[PDB]
Amino acid sequence: MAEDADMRNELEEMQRRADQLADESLESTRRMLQLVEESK
Amino acid sequence: DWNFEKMGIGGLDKEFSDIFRRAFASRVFPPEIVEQMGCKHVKGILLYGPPGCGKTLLARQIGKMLNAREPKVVNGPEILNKYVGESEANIRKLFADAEEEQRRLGA
Amino acid sequence: DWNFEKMGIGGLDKEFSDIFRRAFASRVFPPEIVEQMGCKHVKGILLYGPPGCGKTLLARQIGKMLNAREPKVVNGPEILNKYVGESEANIRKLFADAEEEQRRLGANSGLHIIIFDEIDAICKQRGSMAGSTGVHDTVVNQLLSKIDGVEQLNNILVIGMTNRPDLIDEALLRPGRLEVKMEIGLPDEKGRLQILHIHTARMRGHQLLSADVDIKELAVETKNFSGAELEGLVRAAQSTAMNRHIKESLQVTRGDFLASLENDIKPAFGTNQEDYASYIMNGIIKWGDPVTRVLDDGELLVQQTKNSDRTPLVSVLLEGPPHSGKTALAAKIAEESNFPFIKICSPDKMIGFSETAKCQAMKKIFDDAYKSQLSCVVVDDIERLLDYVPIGPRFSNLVLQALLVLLKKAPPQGR
Amino acid sequence: DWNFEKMGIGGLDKEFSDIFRRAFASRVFPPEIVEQMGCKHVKGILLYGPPGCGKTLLARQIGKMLNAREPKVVNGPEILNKYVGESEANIRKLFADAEEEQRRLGANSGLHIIIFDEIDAICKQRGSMAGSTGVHDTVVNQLLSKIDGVEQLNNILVIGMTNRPDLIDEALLRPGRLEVKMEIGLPDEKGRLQILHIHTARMRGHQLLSADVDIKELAVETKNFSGAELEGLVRAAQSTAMNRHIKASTKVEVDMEKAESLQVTRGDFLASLENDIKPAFGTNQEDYASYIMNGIIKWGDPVTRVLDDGELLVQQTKNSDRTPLVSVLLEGPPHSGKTALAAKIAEESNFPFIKICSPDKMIGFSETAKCQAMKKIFDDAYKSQLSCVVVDDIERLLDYVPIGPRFSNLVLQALLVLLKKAPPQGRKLLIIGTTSRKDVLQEMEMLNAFSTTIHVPNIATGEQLLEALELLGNFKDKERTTIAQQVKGKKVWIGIKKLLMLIEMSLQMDPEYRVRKFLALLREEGASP
Amino acid sequence: NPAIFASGIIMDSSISKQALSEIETRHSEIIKLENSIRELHD
Ligand SMILES: Nc1ncnc2c1ncn2[C@@H]1O[C@H](COP(=O)(O)OP(=O)(O)OP(=O)(O)O)[C@@H](O)[C@H]1O
Ligand SMILES: Nc1ncnc2c1ncn2[C@@H]1O[C@H](COP(=O)(O)OP(=O)(O)OP(=O)(O)O)[C@@H](O)[C@H]1O
Ligand SMILES: Nc1ncnc2c1ncn2[C@@H]1O[C@H](COP(=O)(O)OP(=O)(O)OP(=O)(O)O)[C@@H](O)[C@H]1O
Ligand SMILES: Nc1ncnc2c1ncn2[C@@H]1O[C@H](COP(=O)(O)OP(=O)(O)OP(=O)(O)O)[C@@H](O)[C@H]1O
Ligand SMILES: Nc1ncnc2c1ncn2[C@@H]1O[C@H](COP(=O)(O)OP(=O)(O)O)[C@@H](O)[C@H]1O
Repeated sequence: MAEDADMRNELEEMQRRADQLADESLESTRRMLQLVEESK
Repeated sequence: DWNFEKMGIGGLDKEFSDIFRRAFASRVFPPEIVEQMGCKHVKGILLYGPPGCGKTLLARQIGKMLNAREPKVVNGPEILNKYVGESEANIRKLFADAEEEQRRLGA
Repeated sequence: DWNFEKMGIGGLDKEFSDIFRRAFASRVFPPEIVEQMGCKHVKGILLYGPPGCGKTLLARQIGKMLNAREPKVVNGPEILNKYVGESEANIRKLFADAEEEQRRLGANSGLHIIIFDEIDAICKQRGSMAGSTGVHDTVVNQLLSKIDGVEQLNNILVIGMTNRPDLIDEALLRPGRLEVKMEIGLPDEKGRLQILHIHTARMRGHQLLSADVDIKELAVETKNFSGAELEGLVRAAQSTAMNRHIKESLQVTRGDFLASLENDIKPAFGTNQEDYASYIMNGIIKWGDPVTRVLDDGELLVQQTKNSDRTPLVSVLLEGPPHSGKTALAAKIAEESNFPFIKICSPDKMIGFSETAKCQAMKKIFDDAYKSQLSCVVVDDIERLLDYVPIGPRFSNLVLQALLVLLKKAPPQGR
Repeated sequence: DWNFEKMGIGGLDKEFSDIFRRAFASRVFPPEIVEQMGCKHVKGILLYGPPGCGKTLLARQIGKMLNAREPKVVNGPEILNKYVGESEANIRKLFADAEEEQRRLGANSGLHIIIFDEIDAICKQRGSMAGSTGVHDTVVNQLLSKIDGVEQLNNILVIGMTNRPDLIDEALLRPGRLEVKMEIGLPDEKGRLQILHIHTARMRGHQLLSADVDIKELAVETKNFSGAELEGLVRAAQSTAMNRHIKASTKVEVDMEKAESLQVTRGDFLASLENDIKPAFGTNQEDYASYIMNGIIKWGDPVTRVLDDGELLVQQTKNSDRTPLVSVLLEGPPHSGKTALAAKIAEESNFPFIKICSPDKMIGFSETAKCQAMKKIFDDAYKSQLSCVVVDDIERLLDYVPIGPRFSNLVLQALLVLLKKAPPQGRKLLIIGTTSRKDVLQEMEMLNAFSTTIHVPNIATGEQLLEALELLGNFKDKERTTIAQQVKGKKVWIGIKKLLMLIEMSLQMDPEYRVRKFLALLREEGASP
Repeated sequence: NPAIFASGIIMDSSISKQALSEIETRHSEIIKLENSIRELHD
């Protein structure tokens, strides 16, 4: 089980990676909209 | 320390002295002379008698006497399992800590 | 830095010599001459014998003698598993490194070792049994295919251990497979002397062994002592000597050896002294000539069975009216025999047994009797063994046939 | 570059010729003619036989000879897996490349080989365990459907090797899937000669073989040695020869300068034969030394007559053709020494396979086991060109006891049916049985099965007793004269096996009391002729 | 005799595969676009 346990733990770390990537993209889009609004 | 009575067992006068003499005489003697002699330590003992006469109590008291770690009580009928390679796995789980600790800490 | 003296093995000179001759004699000769003969290498060894005679020790010493890598160990049936197709995977994982190294290097590879322990718990005969439990057939087939298959391996060595050489499959004991079979038996006087010298060397070095103890005497006072009981004797002597210093000048004296020999160690193939105390309850009383006549006849029979070479097996029946005292006289004759191995097979220890259990018990006693240079076996109160009762009559046929077959079977050569 | 002699297989000419004719004959003939015939190709071979005869070697050599793709291999049950539906995909993964290449390159494709090893581990009879074990019914179906299904393949070749040809599924051996079936058996003299030459050529090349070693004598000497045991013999001889030059193996390993002058002499071969290698279908000298424990001595006329009658029966079974199975019953009173005579007859027959079926090795067995062990010993004897099987103590084999009477019926039926089963065409067999009670066997209707009977007598005259004593020579001249004076004018009734024990018992008294004790014992025994 | 095997069936499929999926490569381009329009606004 140690093999499966450790690999699933790396998978959980990878879930955190995915969450960070998605949140970063969302924040980038929000700042995107802010600047685009500002120029006008 | 022997003091068979202080420990909480009465009536075991000879069945304690013989055990102490034969089995545990190489655990308390100064290590230098034991190493110089080059004698190994006994690896177990057997106790048989009528039920309800004070066996398990003696085992626990012996364990507490030598500053040993917590004993792993096991019941004979409970180890059997009906799949292939389950009883052996249970019998082989009890000897993990000893192997690991010897491999790590040496002698 | 290897030399035989440091191995710590005694009494097994010829067996080790033969193992070395047949297994390792071609891995140390110059490679140039080896290649001009084109001879492959032996791929297995097998060791069997009674308990406590020095098999695992020999395997360990062989393992750590060579310049090889760490030997893999299999501790009995630790490869079995409950999911279909997992046991064979565990079997196949043992040989992977050898195959990889062979493919990479060729004839220049090192050596590998695998050590099975209690091999008879896996490799049973592949009989039909109306379809065996796959546990046997699949594992055995995988092992057979891996040891010697289509692809060639030439850098492995497999050792085995077992107490029952009968149960193992025959296709697994042919040349090209585990082909070096050795039997480890009880030692004779020289073996006991060598073992005692090996196990009491450190004490002599530091001047802890008294000057009165003579090893040559202990080599004679212990008969049919296995390898694993002499160490117990020595350890008991040391413990008895040490306990005397609990309420710098410590020493071990003869009295400790005598006490430990008389009270602590009980050999399994030796003579027992409580049986005679239990069966001869009130001694023997001389109330007439017949007692002397019977004892003299017993003495003559004993001398004959000891001194002859055309009559290696003897028998005698003591019979008379009831309440006459037959068992006591038989026990007295056996005690006066002065044989290294004496036994009694009485019916009061088989209370409630069926036929087959009695057959197995008798066979086990005689099998042990067949492993000593001398012996003596007493079968008393036969009519109880046969289960006789006048109404009918009724009795057991299997036991009678077993006894009739065993009463005229000769022991191995020379015994 | 293929050449047959390079193959390195000896004693299997006919099998290889048949395989070549049936399998590779249609892939070498010019294609234009082969097209005019419209014949498909064979896609299967099966090999079976006893252990150690040269199956895997033949498979490997066939694999190497073909200028084609590298063969795939499957070691036993290597395909099984623990996930539902994953133990079959491994079957389908073996034919994918062949399918794709057949689709692409049409009828000019190459040849793809496959080698199943120990095929009786995954291809047992269907419906044998109430639908099998769940995973031994899908694999078989997948294999059957893939080898020959709706879609046609024409560029594969499957090989199988097995020790037990009885358990393979029947639907898998029809003439469309595994057509060629071959049995690899023990060799005869020429095969042993060829094998020894093949395995000694290299040594003889470099002058490492002595000049006093003659191969023909070794070929004649080893009877019914399997293929691997000759190689084992040669290897043991080489190792024994090499062990001479390691002087200090006990202290430290050292090699001499005389290693250059290394040669293997016949003494090594003789020692290896005597000590190391022991065959399986042959014979060894331990059993004879265990049964004939005190030799055989001519104490009268009857012994020569018995031996002559045995020789006549042996000659008949060797030469005749109408009768391939003959049997004989040796009978006489107890303690007459009959099993030794049977052993002597069998030993002087000089047949290749000679085995003794005795109750010494069936202690505690039930009826089912006695029956099955008897069957195995009688099956091993059908795989040799000549044989001789000895049955001992037919009375003890049935568990006969005068009370009741009581005995076993299944074993008796097995025996009565097993004395009339002729061997496979072209082989001969001789059965000898010994018993001590003829009338009991008569009452069971068992003397009709045996062909002829021989009688074994006791000592029945003073002169014969004196001759036996002289041959043994335990009593010297004066005591012999006293014994003669005492017994020469009477009749005696005693067996040899009892005479030996009487002599041994008598010898234990004082030097001046032996003769009187011996006479007392001889009088006590009693005659009751 | 007490000797029988078992076979497993897997209920295993969850949050999308490891970063071999397109999530990271998808994330990559947004920052470049951000750079571009930051330039334009400044
Ligand atoms: N020939 C010998 N020379 C010296 N010491 C020996 C000899 N044989 C046994 N011993 C001692 O007795 C011990 C016996 O343990 P060992 O592992 O050899 O037993 P075994 O008979 O192989 O085991 P088992 O019957 O459990 O399979 C050895 O470790 C060693 O201490
Ligand atoms: N000379 C003697 N011979 C035999 N037994 C003797 C003699 N003197 C004393 N005894 C005592 O007689 C008893 C022997 O009885 P034992 O058990 O041998 O009888 P048994 O013949 O086996 O009995 P049964 O067959 O009737 O059950 C023992 O107590 C033994 O000490
Ligand atoms: N006809 C032969 N000529 C030469 N050597 C042979 C012959 N038959 C067998 N051998 C020797 O036998 C060795 C092993 O035999 P092989 O691999 O054919 O065993 P097998 O009987 O097919 O296997 P198994 O019965 O164990 O499944 C080969 O390396 C070769 O040395
Ligand atoms: N001419 C002879 N014929 C037979 N046996 C002989 C002869 N000379 C010596 N012997 C010895 O006599 C013994 C024969 O005993 P054997 O085993 O044949 O007994 P048996 O007749 O089968 O016994 P039982 O009927 O009690 O089962 C063997 O030791 C054999 O060596
Ligand atoms: N020698 C003794 N002195 C005092 N109490 C005892 C003694 N032997 C047994 N006992 C009592 O018996 C109780 C249970 O004993 P237990 O360990 O169950 O024995 P067993 O091993 O036979 O089960 C203990 O709690 C203890 O109080």
